[PDB]
Amino acid sequence: MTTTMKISIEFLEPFRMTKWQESTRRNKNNKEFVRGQAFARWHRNKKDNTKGRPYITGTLLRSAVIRSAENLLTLSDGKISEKTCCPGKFDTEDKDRLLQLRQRSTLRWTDKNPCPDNAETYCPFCELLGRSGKDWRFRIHFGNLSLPGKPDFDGPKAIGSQRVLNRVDFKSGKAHDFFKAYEVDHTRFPRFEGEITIDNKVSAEARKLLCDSLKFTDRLCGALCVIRFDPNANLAEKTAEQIISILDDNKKTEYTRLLADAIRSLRRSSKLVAGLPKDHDGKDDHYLWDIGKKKKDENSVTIRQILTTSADTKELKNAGKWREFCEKLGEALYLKSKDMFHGKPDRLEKSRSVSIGSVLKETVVCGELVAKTPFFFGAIDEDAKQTDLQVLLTPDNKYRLPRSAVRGILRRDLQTYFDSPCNAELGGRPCMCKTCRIMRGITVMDARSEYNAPPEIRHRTRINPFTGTVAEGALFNMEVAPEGIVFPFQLRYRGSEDGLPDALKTVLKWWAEGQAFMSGAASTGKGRFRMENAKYETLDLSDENQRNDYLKNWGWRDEKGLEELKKRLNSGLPEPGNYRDPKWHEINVSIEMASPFINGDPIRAAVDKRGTDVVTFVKYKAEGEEAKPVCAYKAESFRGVIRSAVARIHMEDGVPLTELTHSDCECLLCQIFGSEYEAGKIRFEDLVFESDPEPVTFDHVAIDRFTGGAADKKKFDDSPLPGSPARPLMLKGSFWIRRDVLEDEEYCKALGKALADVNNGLYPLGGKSAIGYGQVKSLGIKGDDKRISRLMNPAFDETDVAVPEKPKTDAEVRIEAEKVYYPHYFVEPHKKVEREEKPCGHQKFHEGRLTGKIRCKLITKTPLIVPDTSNDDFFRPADKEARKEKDEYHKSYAFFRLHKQIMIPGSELRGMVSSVYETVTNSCFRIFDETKRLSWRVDDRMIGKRMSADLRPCHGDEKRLLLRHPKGLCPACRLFGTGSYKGRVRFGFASLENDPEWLIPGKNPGDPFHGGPVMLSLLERPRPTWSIPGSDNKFKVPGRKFYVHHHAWKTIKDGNHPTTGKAIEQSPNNRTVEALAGGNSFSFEIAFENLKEWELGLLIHSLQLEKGLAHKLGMAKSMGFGSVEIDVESVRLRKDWKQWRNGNSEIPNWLGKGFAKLKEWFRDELDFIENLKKLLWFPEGDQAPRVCYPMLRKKDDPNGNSGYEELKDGEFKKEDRQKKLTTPWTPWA
RNA sequence: UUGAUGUCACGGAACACGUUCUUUGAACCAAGCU
RNA sequence: AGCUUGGUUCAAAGAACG
Ligand SMILES: [Zn+2]
Ligand SMILES: [Zn+2]
Ligand SMILES: [Zn+2]
Ligand SMILES: [Zn+2]
Repeated sequence: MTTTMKISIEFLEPFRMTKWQESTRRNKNNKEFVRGQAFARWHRNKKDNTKGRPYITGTLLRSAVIRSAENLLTLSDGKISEKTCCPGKFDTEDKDRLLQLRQRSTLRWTDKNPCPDNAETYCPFCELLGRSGKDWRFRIHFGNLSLPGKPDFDGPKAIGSQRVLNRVDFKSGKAHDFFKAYEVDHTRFPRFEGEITIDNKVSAEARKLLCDSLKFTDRLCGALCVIRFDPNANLAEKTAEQIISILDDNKKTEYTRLLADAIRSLRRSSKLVAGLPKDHDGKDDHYLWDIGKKKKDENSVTIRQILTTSADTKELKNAGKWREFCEKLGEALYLKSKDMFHGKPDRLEKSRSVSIGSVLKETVVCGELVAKTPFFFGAIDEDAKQTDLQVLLTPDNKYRLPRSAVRGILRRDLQTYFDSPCNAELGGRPCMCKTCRIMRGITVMDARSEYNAPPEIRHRTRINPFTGTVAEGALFNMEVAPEGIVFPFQLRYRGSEDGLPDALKTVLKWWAEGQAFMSGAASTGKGRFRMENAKYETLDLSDENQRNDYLKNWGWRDEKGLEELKKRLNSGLPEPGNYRDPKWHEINVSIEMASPFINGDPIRAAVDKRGTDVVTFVKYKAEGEEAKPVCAYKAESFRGVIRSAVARIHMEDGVPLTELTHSDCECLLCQIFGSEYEAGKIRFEDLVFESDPEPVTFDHVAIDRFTGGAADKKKFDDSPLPGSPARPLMLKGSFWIRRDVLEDEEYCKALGKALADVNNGLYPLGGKSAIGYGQVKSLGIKGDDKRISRLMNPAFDETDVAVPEKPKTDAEVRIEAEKVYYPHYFVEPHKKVEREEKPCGHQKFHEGRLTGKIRCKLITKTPLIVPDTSNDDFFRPADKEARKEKDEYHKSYAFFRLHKQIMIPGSELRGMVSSVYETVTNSCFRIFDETKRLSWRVDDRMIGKRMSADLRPCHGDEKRLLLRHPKGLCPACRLFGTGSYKGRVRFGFASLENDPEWLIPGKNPGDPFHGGPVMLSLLERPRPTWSIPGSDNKFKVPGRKFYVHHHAWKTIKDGNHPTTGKAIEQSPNNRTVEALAGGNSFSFEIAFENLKEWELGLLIHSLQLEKGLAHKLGMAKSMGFGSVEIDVESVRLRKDWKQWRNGNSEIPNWLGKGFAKLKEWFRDELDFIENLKKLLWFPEGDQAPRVCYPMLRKKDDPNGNSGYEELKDGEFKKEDRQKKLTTPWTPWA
C-alpha cells in the first residue's frame, strides 16, 4: 500500500552538525539545541560513550522540500501538471506546541483559500504537506538519513572539528560575539541514505511535486547538496621522550623551547634534517643539534641522529606523514618547555504571505579568488598549543576559504556601498534592509586550495615604548597562509530583478580590482584577494523550458555539471549602474637604506645551514603548488615603526603623548591605526626589496673591559641583508588608507609629519640599529597625490659655521729612548660610579634634550686592522683545497668590505668609542666575565668579587627592567644601553672617503683597491693572574686595560718580532691581515636622540679627543696598530619634524656643559682622566717609545732585556706590579 | 536516529589590537708541569 | 730545583601574551 523511495543526499561542501544533547536539554527552551535544528545530528549511545554516528532527520528534509515546493509553485502559479494548489494551511494553532514556528513569510501564488480540513480530496501541495482528514500512516513519510552501512566512530571529533563563528560589528570592525558548530567535511562523508515512504493513494501530481522539490532543494545542513532518488601515532611520542631524556641527561632544558619551535619548523622539511646548521667548524658539534653526544657515549645519541633516523623510518618518507610527525614532536617538546551567542527565534503567529516576484532569475558568477597577500582565517585548534594564531585548514591540510567568511565579507562590503549598516538582531522575521535582501538571494560555494604546504609561523612582539625593548610577555606567533593561493570562487544570486543587484555589481567590481579584504589580520596586510577570471550568466527560472532542465541538472551544483554550466558563462562581470569608488586607497611606499638590514627570525637561523645566530625574515609564495622564499620587511614591523613615528610626535591631549590605555579614547593613534575595539583605517603590507639581496654574515665579539680580550661565550654573528651608499637597499611596498582618513586634513598631517621623521633617518627599520643597521636614507609615498606627501620636504638651514677646533692636550708623557714600555696599562677607575638617574624613555622627544646626527671624520695614524673574518683563508698562495678541512691551516684575513667598499662596521666603532666613554664617566665595566675563577697553582672567590660593586655591570643583580639593579644604570649604560634599556645612540658604518692607502702594496699592481698581507706575531689571551698577582684579598682588579700608542708596527711590517726582533714565522696560531696605512680618512655618522647637554658633550669629548691624543681600533693594538683620530665635522640638531639646525656654533657649550658634570661628579678627583689621556697620548714629534711584551726568560730575548721569569721576581714581583701596571708608560726596562 | 498543516541558520567574517626586539670592537702574552 | 711551551671564546642575559 506504501512505496519506499530511495533518496541519497550528497554534500558538495562541509556540512554542519549540532552537538549531542541530553533528552532533558532537548526541550524548546534550549537555545543551543534550537540553533542547531537546521544542522545534522549526532547519534550517541546514552550513558558515557561518545561512540556513535551522524544523521539528518527527515523532518529537516521535509521542511527543505516544503520551501522548494513553494518556490516552484510560485514560479508556476500553482499550476502543477494540470491542477491548481492552494497556499496551504501553515497554522496548527490548536496548541502551538511544536518546535519550531516559521518566521519567514510564506510565498503566495494564489488567492484561493486553503483546502478545508477533513476534505475528501486534497490539492497536490496538501498531499506533500501530509494533511489528513496504528491507522495514522503518513501520506508521505520522510525517514532519517544515515551514513551508508551505519559505521561507528569514536565521537564527533572523529568526523568533524568544532569551529567558532563570530558576528563582526560593521562600524567597529570587531566581533560582537560568536557561536561554534561542528563542520563535517564532505570529502570524508559525502553521502547520506534514507527513505521516503509514499502511500499508494498519493496523487501523481503530488509525486511529481515531491520529485521536483527534491531536485530543487540545493542547501541542507548548511551545505550545498544534491538529493538523488530512485600503534600508528606512537613514533612521534617515543621520539619526544627520547629528546626530553637527552636534554635532561645533559642538563640543558633551556634549548627545548628553541628545539620545540625549530623541530616544528621542520614540519615542511623532510629533506631539511640532512641540512642543519652544524658547528662553527665542520666538526659537527652543534650547541643545539648535537647536545646529546656526551663525548662519545654508546648510550648517547645526538638529537641530529634521532631526527635523521626518523627521517627514514619507511613511513615518514611521505610528506604528509612526516609533517604530522614534526607537529606532534614539536608540540610535545613545547609542553615540556612550559612544564619545566546562539541567537534564538521568536514564536510569532501565522506568517504573512507575500507574492514575491515570480520572474526569479538565477545568476551564477564563477571565478578564482587569488591571494595577493598572505591571508589568515581563524580556526584555533583547542588541542594544538604551540601556536597562538592558527589558520583554518581542511583535514586534508588544504587551505580552506569558508563561505561563512565570504558571506560576512560580502555583507560587510554591501553595507559600505549603501553607507547604511544593518542593525537587525538574530531572531524574528527576516530583516528587510537592502543588504539583507541581497544576501538572502546569495549562495557562495565553500572552497579549499590545491596548495598544501604547511603555514609559516610569524613571530610578533609588542615593544615597550619607554624602555625601547620588547615588553614582558609580548612574544607571540601566528600561522600565515602564503600569497598566490587561488581559491575557486562560486557566487550564485537568485532574485526577481534581472542580473545581479546594483550594489552587488559594484562589490564584485571592487573585488575584481584586488580590493577584496577577505580574511582577518587586515591591519597587517593579511587577506587581500582579487577575483580573477570572473564569468556570469543569468538563468530565467520563470521560463518553463529553462526551469525544466534546471531541475533535471540539479542546478549544475555538482562537480559533474559545473563545467557544462561553465561553458555557458561569458567572460567578465556586469558593469554596475552607479559605480561607487572603493573605500580603501593604495599608497605606494619606497624606502631607501644605505646600511645593512636585518629583520630578525631566530627560529629560521636554528635550522639554516649557515648556522648564524640571527637571520633575516623570509616569507613564502604559493608559486603553483611549491612555495618559494623571499626576503621582505615584515608588515607587522613596518606598521609598528610607522605607528611609533606618529605616536611620539603627538600629545593628545593635555598632555599625554599618546601612551594611554585607549580603553575609551578618541585618539589620533586609535582612530588611524585602530585599537582593541576600533579596528584601524590603515593597512600596512609586507615590504619587499627591489633586487635579490644575498645575506652576509658579520662576526661580533664582546671585549672584556678589564682583560681587553674576548668575553667568554659572547662570540656571535648574524646574517643581515647587505646595504651601503654604493648599493642602497631599496624597499618597496604599499599600505592601504581609508577614504575618511585620506580626506581628513589632520590625519594627512599626522601621517606626513611621521613619514617626514622616517624620511629624516630618525626611525631605523628592523633590529640592531645601534650598530648601523636599517638606517633610512629617504622615504617616498608617491601614491596619494599631495595630501600626506607634501610634508616630506625638509629644509635645513646650511649656514656655514665652522666646527670648533680641537683643544690642545694637557697630557704630558716623557719617553726615554733607552727604556722599554709595557704594551698596555690599566686606568684605575674612580671609586664612585654615578648610577643615577633612571634614564629617559624612548617614547617621546623630551624638551631640552638634543636629537640629531653627528658627522665625524675618522683618520688613521698607525696602520689599521679591521678584518673580515667570514673568510679566514684569504692570503693563501694557491692550493687552497690542499689544506681545506685541515683544522690547522694558517689563518688569513682581509679588511672589512661591504659591496666591495672599505668600511668600518658601526659595532667596531661603537665599542671603541664606548670604551673611552665608559672610562671618562667612570661607568661600569659593561662587559666583564665575572664567573671566571682565577687559579694561582685556586682562588676561593670569583674574579668579579675583586672589584667594587659599583664597577659591576649594571644589568647584573613589568618593573624588572628598571628594578633589575637597585642602584640603577651607570652613565654609559644610559647612553649605550643595557639588555633591558635600549641605547640612545646609533653608530653607522664608516665609509672610506678616498681611495685606500695600504700598509703593504698589493701583490697585483693592477688593482689599487687591495693591499698586501702583513703577518702578525702570535696573539694570546690576557692573563689576569699577571694583573692580579695572587689569591691575596688585597689584590684587586686594577682597572680598564688600554693599549698605548707606539710604532711597533714598523718592526712587524719588516717581519720582525716586536720584542725579540727575530723574524716571525708562519704557524697555525698567528694571523695574516690586510691593513690600511696611515692617512686613510673615514666618515661615519652618529645618530643620537634625547641626549642631555653634557652627554652630547662627553660623547664629543670621547669621540674627538684633545689635540695630541688618538684612539685605538681593530686588532693588534699591543703591536701599535689601529691608532685613529676623530674630528667632529658637523652637528645637525632636529629642531622639529620639518626644521633641522646646526650645532657647529653650539659645540663649545656642549663640551663646557659636559666637563661641568665631570667636575660635579668627581670634584676634580680626575686622575683617571689624565691617566687615560696619558694612555691615549699619541707620541708627538720624533720620539719613538719602545713598547713590547717581555719574553718568558732573559735568555730567549736577544736584546738582553729580562723576561717574565726575571720580572716576576724583579720590579714586577708581587706588590710593585699593581702600581707599575696602573701607572701609564711605566717601563719594565 | 525525526515526526509531519509552519526550521530565513547561505540569519552571524574568529574579528579587533601588538616593531623578534634590547646590550655586546673579532678581539686578545705569561703561565703549564713534577 | 727542572726547561719552554701553549691557543681561547662560537652565544650569552631577557622577553614565550595584556
Ligand atoms: Zn490544498
Ligand atoms: Zn538587514
Ligand atoms: Zn588614543
Ligand atoms: Zn653600567
